[PDB]
Order: sequence, then structure tokens, then C-alpha cells
Amino acid sequence: RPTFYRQELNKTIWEVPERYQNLSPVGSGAYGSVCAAFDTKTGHRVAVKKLSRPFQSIIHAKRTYRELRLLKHMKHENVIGLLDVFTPARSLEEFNDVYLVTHLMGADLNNIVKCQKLTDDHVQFLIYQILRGLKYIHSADIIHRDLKPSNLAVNEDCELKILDFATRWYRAPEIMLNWMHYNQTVDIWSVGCIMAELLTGRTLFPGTDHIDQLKLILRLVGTPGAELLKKISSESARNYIQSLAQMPKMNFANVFIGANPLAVDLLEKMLVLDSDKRITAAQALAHAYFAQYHDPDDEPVADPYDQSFESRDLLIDEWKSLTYDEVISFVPPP
Amino acid sequence: KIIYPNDLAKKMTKPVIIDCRPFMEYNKSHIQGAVHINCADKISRRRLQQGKITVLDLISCREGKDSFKRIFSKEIIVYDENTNEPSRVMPSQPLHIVLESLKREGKEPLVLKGGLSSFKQNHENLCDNS
Repeated sequence: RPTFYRQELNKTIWEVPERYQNLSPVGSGAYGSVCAAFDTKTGHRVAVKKLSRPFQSIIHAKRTYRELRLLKHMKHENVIGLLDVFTPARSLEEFNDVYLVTHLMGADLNNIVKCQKLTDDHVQFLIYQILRGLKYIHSADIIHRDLKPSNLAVNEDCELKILDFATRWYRAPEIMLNWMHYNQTVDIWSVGCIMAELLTGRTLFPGTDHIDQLKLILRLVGTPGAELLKKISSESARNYIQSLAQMPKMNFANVFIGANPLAVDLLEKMLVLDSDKRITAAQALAHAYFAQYHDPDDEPVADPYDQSFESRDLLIDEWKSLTYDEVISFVPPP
Repeated sequence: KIIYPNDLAKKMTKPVIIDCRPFMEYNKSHIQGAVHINCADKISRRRLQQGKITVLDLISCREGKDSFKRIFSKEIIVYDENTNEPSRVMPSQPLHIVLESLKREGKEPLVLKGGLSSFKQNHENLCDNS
């Protein structure tokens, strides 16, 4: 065990190991408080998240459990990774505080896009990276479900990481109105929306309340086919579309004027309404748009992820301890 | 090896210029005609230290009929933010990575002394902006 040093930042008290220094309150929210720091034992500016009240409920206890397990699992250059996790508590009884440490990743795709206009190579490199970790994440049989610019962290070297799994603007149609027939391919719709933004600086489907969200979408890809329509769910959902005036699919070449041809072809493959026709991360990696960067040997996959615990229903005591277990069985990276 | 901000100015009006500063800095402003190169990040360095790809190879994708003319059909200038004494440049610095990769392809590059920061003393009219 190291040596912690207490201190008080913005009405919350931070107790952290000697190695983390220069804590600077970057913000907070429901999830918890986060301080920007400097890890003398690594040279990295880092982000320390103080998780408080992680066990003030079953829903919360489990949630805290989930995030931690999930975070301990991902080990990929393009996915948020846990540099450290600790607790000043010494006994499972004095335990009720969790601190997560990760590379302080400056900026986010949102900030970047709103600041400057990127070159095609930038867009290409950024999206290559999203796809690379998306391939990894999907390997472990995990769906992100909330992929959006604000969830994409980018440093000065244009390296990107995907973070913790308006949101409606990037949600895929299937999981849009709430249908129990979604899958990994739901994240590709998002990447398509994102790529479109990178390429034009304009939100593709800025819908007001998701009714029009579907209208806006349909307005581009076109109203369903004959069988395609018979490939869906819901009662309402089904009717609305027929309740709409049949619109024809636009030719992306006219929507994304002056854009790289291989780009619009890729979008053509991601922004497909039939999730079963939608290209995979792996398949997208190989598209001609990523030629210079595609290296199959340099595109790792995860190991299965035990989502088993998910099923079980336990009590705060259980989940809490179960979390202490993870907090202790933690092996730093090297 | 090293060229002067002045020599480049004139050299310009009528050579390939590579900017190896951070992408956001490059997008904020670069010497007109300068082409950007991502090389410092892990993936770039890796695949470079593996021939998977090479700088000169990369920038050979901005044509329409022939992809090399005007490319290796000119001397290559290279610049960063401000490296004054190029002779001494760490192996991590982007400047180092490019130079090694180009030289590894039998190409003699020329580094602009004092990078972009210098070149802007009396050449602001030779730059793009926002």
C-alpha cells in the first residue's frame, strides 16, 4: 500500500496515492468528480475519477460493479483503459469510495470539429482508429450503444480512444424507437454519422425528438423497400413509415459534394437501414478508404467478456464486496 | 540538410514542403502548399519502423492521373514548429522520424531552420490560416 495525501477540492475531499500530484478539478456530474493530475510514477498527465455513493443503491452498486469490470477488461490503444484503481479504505467495511485512473485525454471529437476543418487524411486516420477499437470491443461481444463525438477522445498526436459505453443524433434507427432486435452493427450507423460530420462539419441528423429523427433519416436513405419494411419491429414504428410519403434514396455523391469518392462509398455501406446489410467494423477496416492504414496483423481482438454476472440479482452487500474483489485483483499495466 | 527561411521564400515562387507539426496546429496554419504528415503517434511510428508504410509513400496520394510527378519531382523541404538546430533532434521528435524515413528511401530532404515559427517573422503572406 502506498501513501495517500488528503486534500479538499471544490467541497469534495480527495484522498490519493503520493504518485498522483497536482490534482486539478476538471469537473463532475452524476457519475462522480474528476481531477486532472500528473503521475510522477509514469510521466503521464492523468485523470482521476472519484466515485462516491457507488453503493447507495442496488442499481448503483451493480452499475459500479459493471463499469469497473468492463474497464479492467479493455486493453487496446483505441479504447479507454484503466491505468489504476484504488481505495483508501482498508477493510471491506470502511469501503465506500472508488477512484479510477486513466490517461488524461485532452479534447474530444466534438471540440476538434467545432474548432478546425480537418483534411481527408485526418478524417481517415480518426475513423480508422474508431473502427480499430470498435473491432476490438465487438470481439469481446460488447455493443457500445452510445457512440458519439463527445465519447471520442483525441490527443495532440491525433490518437483517439473510445470512452465509457444529442445522443439521439447518432443512435441507429433500430435501437431508435426501442426494438429488441439490435446488434453490434448498431455502432456502425454511429460511425457513419460521425464520419459524415468530420467530412462536412455539419450534424447529419439533427432531429428534434426522434420522430423527425426518423424522418430526417428516411429523407436520406429513403423510405423502406417492399421486404425491407417486412424486416422490422414495433407496431407504431411499422405504421409511421407507411404513414409517411414514400421518399427515394438520395445519391450520397450529391449530398457529400467534393468529398473523397471512397468515403461516400463507405458511408453508403454504413448508413444502411437494414442492419443486416450494414458493413461490420472488421469489413470496414478493409474498405479501400483505409488502404494505407489497413494492417490485419495490427488489428487485435479481445478475449471473451463474462457478462454472466449481469443476469444474477444480488444485494448491496454482495455487489459491494464483488467490487472490492475487482479493486484488489487489479494488475497495473506495464 | 538545413535551409533558411529566406531561401525557402524565393525557392517557393514559381518544391515539396512537409509539415510534421501536430494536426490541429497544421490545420490552424501551415506554409502555403505545405503537406501534413502524421508520424509521431504509436500506429504511425510502428508501421514505419516496419516498412508497412513510409513517408514518401504516404504523401503519394493526392493526384488524378499520375501519382509521383511533382512529388519526387522536386527537392523535399521539411519543417516543424521551431527546431533551430536540426543537427540535434531526438529519435522521438517527428522531425527525426520523417528524415530517417525519407533518407531510408534514398531521398535527401532539407530541413527549414527554426521551423514555421521562424518562417513567420517576415513571410506571413506565404501561409494559410483560419
